[PDB]
Amino acid sequence: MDVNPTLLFLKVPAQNAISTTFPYTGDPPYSHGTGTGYTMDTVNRTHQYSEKGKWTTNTETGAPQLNPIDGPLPEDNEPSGYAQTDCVLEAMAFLEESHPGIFENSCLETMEVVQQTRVDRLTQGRQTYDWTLNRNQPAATALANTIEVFRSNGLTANESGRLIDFLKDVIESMDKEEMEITTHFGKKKQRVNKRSYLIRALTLNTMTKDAERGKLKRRAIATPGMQIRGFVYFVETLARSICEKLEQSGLPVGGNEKKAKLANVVRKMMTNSQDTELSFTITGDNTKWNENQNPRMFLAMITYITKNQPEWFRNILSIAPIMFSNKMARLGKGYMFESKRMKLRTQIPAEMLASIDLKYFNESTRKKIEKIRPLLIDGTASLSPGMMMGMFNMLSTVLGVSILNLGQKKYTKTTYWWDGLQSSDDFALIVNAPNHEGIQAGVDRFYRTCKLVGINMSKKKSYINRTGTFEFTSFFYRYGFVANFSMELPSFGVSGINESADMSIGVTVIKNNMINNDLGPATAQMALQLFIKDYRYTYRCHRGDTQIQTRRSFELKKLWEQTRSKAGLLVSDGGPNLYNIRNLHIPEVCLKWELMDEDYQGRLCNPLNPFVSHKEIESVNNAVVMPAHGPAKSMEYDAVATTHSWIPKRNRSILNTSQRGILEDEQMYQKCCNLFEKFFPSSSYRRPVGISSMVEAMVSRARIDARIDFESGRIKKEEFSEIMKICSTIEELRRQ
Amino acid sequence: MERIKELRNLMSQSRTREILTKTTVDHMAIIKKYTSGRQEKNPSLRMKWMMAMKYPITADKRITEMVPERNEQGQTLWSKMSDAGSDRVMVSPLAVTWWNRNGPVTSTVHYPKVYKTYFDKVERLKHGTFGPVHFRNQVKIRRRVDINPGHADLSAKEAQDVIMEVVFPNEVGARILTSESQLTITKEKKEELQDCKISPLMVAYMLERELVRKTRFLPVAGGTSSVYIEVLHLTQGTCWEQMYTPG
Amino acid sequence: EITGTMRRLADQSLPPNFSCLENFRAYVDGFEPNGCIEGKLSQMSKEVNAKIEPFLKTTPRPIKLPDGPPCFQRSKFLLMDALKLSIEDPSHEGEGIPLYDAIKCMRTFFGWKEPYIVKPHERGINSNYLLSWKQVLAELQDIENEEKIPRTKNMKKTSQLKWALGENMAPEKVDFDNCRDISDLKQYDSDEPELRSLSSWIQNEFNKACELTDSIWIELDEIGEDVAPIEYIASMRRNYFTAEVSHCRATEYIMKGVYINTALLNASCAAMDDFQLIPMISKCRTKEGRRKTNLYGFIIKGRSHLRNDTDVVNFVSMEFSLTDPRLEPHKWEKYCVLEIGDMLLRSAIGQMSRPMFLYVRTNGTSKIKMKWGMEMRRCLLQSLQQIESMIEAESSVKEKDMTKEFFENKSETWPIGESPKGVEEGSIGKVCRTLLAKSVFNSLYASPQLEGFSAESRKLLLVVQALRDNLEPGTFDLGGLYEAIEECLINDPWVLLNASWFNSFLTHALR
RNA sequence: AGUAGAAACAAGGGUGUUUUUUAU
RNA sequence: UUUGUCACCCUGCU
Repeated sequence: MDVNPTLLFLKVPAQNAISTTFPYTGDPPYSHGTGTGYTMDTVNRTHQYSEKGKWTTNTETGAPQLNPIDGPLPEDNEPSGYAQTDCVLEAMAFLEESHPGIFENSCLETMEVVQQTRVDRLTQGRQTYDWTLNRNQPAATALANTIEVFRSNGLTANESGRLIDFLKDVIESMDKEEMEITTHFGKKKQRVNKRSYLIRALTLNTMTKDAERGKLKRRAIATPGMQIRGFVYFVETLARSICEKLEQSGLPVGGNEKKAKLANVVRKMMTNSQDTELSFTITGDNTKWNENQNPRMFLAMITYITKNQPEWFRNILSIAPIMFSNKMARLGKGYMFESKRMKLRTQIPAEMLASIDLKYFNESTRKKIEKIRPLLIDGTASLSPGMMMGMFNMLSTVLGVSILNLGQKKYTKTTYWWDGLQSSDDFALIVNAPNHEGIQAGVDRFYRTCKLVGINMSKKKSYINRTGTFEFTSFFYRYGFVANFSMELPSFGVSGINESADMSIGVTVIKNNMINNDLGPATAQMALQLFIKDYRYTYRCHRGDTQIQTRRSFELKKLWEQTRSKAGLLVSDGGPNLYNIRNLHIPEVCLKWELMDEDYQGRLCNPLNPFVSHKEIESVNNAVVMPAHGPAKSMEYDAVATTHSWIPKRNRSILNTSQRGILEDEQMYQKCCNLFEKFFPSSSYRRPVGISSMVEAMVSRARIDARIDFESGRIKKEEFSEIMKICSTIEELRRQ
Repeated sequence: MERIKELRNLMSQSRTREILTKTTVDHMAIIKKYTSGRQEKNPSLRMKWMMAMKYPITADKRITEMVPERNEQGQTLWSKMSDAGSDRVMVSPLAVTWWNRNGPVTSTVHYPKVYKTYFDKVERLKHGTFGPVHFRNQVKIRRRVDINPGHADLSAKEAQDVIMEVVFPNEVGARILTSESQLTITKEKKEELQDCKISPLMVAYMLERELVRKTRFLPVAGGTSSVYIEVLHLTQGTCWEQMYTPG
Repeated sequence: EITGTMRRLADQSLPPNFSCLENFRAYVDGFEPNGCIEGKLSQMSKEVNAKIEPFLKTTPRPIKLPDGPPCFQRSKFLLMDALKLSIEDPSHEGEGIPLYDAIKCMRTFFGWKEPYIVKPHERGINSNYLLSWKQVLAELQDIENEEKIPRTKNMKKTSQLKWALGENMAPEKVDFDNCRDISDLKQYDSDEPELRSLSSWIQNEFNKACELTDSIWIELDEIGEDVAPIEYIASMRRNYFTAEVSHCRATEYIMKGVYINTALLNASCAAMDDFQLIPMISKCRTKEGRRKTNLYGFIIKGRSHLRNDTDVVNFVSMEFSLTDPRLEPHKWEKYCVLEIGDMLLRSAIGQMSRPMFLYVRTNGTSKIKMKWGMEMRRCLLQSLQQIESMIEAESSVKEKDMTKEFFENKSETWPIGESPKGVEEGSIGKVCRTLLAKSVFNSLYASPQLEGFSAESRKLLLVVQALRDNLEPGTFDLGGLYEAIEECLINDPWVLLNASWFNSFLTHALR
């Protein structure tokens, strides 16, 4: 007998066993070296998928740019990019008649957000492009640099803290002949000109994506900078407000909310006529989604959305499309050359890709360089006609939902219906007609409609069945949603925060998978046992009666010896496990409480130990996780702050660089912002305000305390003297 | 007073006066987060890799006056290096075990009251009775249920009101409390929280988690009540059903 | 307001018909939606449509497979060609000094010939493997002659060891200003891998991964004691399932992999500039009560200055065997096979004598790969969740627990393979043991080709199933799906077996 | 050699000190 | 080979 597992599908329906297909017990694919080649291929494919347009050189930047709008209609079935204007506008104007008043209420909702938001809220987010350093830096360490460079040249309006003023500062930075910037190479000074500054401020970063599952080839993604981020925030706010009011969308929700709407639409089209009709279901994707859809249509849909509104509103809402349509993409890191005869390897940067001799590259690289070469400007590359990942997602979903809305019965004019649900590229459609000649008419209408706005429907990843069975994203419908344990499998393990959060989020993911993903009792017990085993192995915390030689061993046995009740020691200390199905929603220290002796309780929960570190309130009992399909998420867990709540160490490969002056700074900032903690012990819970210096306040709230607690309650009168003495001394030392 | 002493020592040298008298107070929110480190994409791998290092965790410097260097057998318990961009020391995971082994003891009469919302679960589980098991169909509908009893009928505004009045009393700012319920909560916590040494962020967090309402989207097949939901994995399944009345 | 560089930047970023933003806004404002689309679908070419080609019972065709030299073994350790050297000692796994047990097991054997070379390696200088094996024993001797066996031994650095482990072989890093006038200076190679075709040993090796042994390999008992009835139901299901899977060889694979990757990662992080000697040691529980420890061979680690998650560390692997290589030499394309002694296993009264073999190889691993190798124990969950789902699906149409009879009193069978006479079926434990071996092999051979092939054959599966359920499927372009499935089949020995299995399923499903 | 696959790894940075001298 | 005789630090996502 030759065993073959696939034959199981001769008796078991496929959806009842689809978990057996996902090979998610191994490592995911990564990337090696540079991503310059992928970026060049992307630019060239973007300029190839539309080449029948107009070329012009922008006056300010001076770049060759293509305008593929209102170009010729397409003939064959290849991926086009020639979207119309009247089509977009009619889609919007029909969607607004469909949902009355959806735009005005959203604009009202967004105007307050505009008028009350403060600048500090830009310290949240992922890596951002820094043009002072020409690199990638976290959000706060880039906002500080851009503010320091803005206000060191005359541009001081952000001091009111509103973001609506930092915006005006970013704009009026664009009208200066010269700009001073410094470089930590002591330091230095350099003077950048107007158009060099424009190009440095209209630039994106590009790099290859890692740890992605389901594909054989690697791709590339982009990163914005500082001058564009505010207006992006604002338009995304508006688009999210709109999306949360549409039935046919699924983006701004979670897993459970989406499935209810899926079932709802399925049974909506299920039963209004039982015999004299016929339903079909289309599963599939869209192709080259973020290679088409240029900003010059986002501009028109924003101009339509914000109609009959104040003028500053429109002007603040229409700046991100303008910088997108004039963007210039970076290229990457360069290339590496090798000589087999003399054992030499060398790195060339992306700046030499407009002048280097071409006798070094293979055929693919030659034919990529020689086609991108008419666009290179000072490292960047003109990229006008497209988007790229890290973009306006909600607005794309809005356009798609507007396309789907066109298939109502009073619009199609004869018999045909189609409904569905969209969430970016993924779509699921359902068509109706009382015939087999009607289904093709409906599908042809839809397919030809989506070509007039730039949504090219893929044709090698889609299929068409009779209704009752489909697959939306990775969910599978067989008269009901079957469970898929393999997608959430890669999270059953140690997360790597500390010894206290791991135990909580482990049992928490076991519990949340029992509740929704339809796990089972025996499965959960075996998962418990395996998880305790790998926890004990990763943290060197085996039981205290064993012979397994590790390094917390000489010590743990000590705590094992001088202990009365050994069923109180936490698993982090070499003790038992009292977890089970019922005990699964209860914290550890709260469950072993009544069984510990007093010395252990005291020493463990001693609230002055030197390992506990609290920083703010947005990051207490909360940590980010990296799932298998999707972006990083935030998980909140229930723990009790104890000695095992510590923080790991930090990277230190920055000392060998020349940007060491980035450490000095931060250290001083800490040694300052810590003292402000103890003169004002409420700033980590609520944000402090004012426009006075940090020492005026620290001396104002230093004389009240000498006279009110230690001299209005009868404590010593001999310290008051020197307290006032040093307060006066300090308020003199500032020279004022 | 160490406060004014360290202030005067800061503003006595250069490089530290200009920062304190140039940085306004509405700006320290930005420079508090000025870091040269990155949020990590792969935490599991880094934990497994770092656990084999000699000094993987970080403690406050006060360790050097609270914990020795080499214990009874002679294993190092902390190092002589400073962390990247801070004044914290790099220490080994044996120091935690040591502190839990031969360390300073305290009192624990307040830990039940600060974490009441957990001990509710603890002594609600050990007072509950079981019954039969019905192996039958399970039809589930997805609804919106409150995953926390929601102590009061209030919202975020008066929540911050009561929290700042109870934890940060001399910095409430301007307004006073208005109704009777907030005063009652306030004074109850006033009395029962006196002489506490837990960090005030932890007290504020526990009062928020203990006093405000959270709602979620869940599949149910039995009864819609808040004390039932916390035990949901155990009561309902897809093919079976356990009977349970909590105490 | 907008004035300056932004007034012009906006006056360009428009449709190619306008040049002033104010007139653009004036146009967009007073636009009443007319029949634009419906009157523009009439000018498009009629060569853009969505033509349905009906999937019929005669439409599918066999996926095609590559051509070229046969495939070879790519695994960090031997799987079915393994021979243990075992002793008996009352221990638990993870408790003891490795080199001690190594020396004990090395003394258990009796016939140690002088070893020579059966099968040479073609691309590598061949004296070095023999000289390395003729040194591992000397270090073992001088650590048995020493007063207290440590937990680390550092090999001296000799010529053959650096050769095998690849030391001092990365090119030098010099600037472009200097080696700009040299010839043979060009890109790194970025070509497609070399194509290869299927062999026969991969199925024979998947067969052995489903059968039974005479030991116990997994120990799962540490949990809070029961209170409620559902606890007891789960604890009887667990009893039965763990009674079935505790003797499969996939469990031995899981263990022998977790141990190696743990030891190698810890040694890689500990010392970055020495050569360690790690043995492969396993510990099992015999039938009737006994407990044994068993040796598989040795691993020698080189230098590890690992910075990224894709930087490589090299190592030399030496394993024991009794399988002669000449029966299939193309399987062992990157091994140098020796003959290191004789072994006598007595018959009823007669005798059998057989030569004993050592397979040596140079191999390498990354930082991201050791981590995932240390997590091989989720295979159990993937394999048992499906069987629990089946059991709980049958025990809801009867209103009764059904786990009792499934494992001893069985009238249900599932088709699990096929034979010279046709398809055949098995009990529930057979399914449990084949899904587990599939889950183990999915991690022993991971690649981007597996990801691609799975993601693209999951579509054919669903169209075939919709055809089987009378749901009347269709398709827009069927050749492109096949071209995509065939893009991913290049040289990996396990994805090729998967494609052949898919051909077999396609044959039987639409026969 | 090997890892590996559309491009990389097989380590990467800085600090030194200097007109013939009689002896162990 | 070299004007040399020998040392020294640092870093492992920057």
